[PDB]
Amino acid sequence: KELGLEKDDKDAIEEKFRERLKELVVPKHVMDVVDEELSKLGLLDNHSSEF
Amino acid sequence: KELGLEKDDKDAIEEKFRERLKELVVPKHVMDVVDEELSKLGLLDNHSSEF
Repeated sequence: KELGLEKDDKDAIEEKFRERLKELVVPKHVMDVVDEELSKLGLLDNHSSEF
Repeated sequence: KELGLEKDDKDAIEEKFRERLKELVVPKHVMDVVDEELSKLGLLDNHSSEF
């Protein structure tokens, strides 16, 4: 975990879409809406069907 | 040294999958899809129903 697998987070998915968001001027409407599901998705377990 | 045992993990399964893929030439599309899903499999528990 600390040395080998230093990954396992949505931050890869997140951050790649953020590379999109930089060019894609998202509306403030959607910068606000997105991060809520983002925070929920970060809370959720890797294996829940809800996740 | 603290693991021992055979590689009786999903990488056995990934390895049959990937040599499979080594013969047939996939589009990079399906390549990246199978790879990211492959890692997600590897995170998944060895016994979970979703696994």
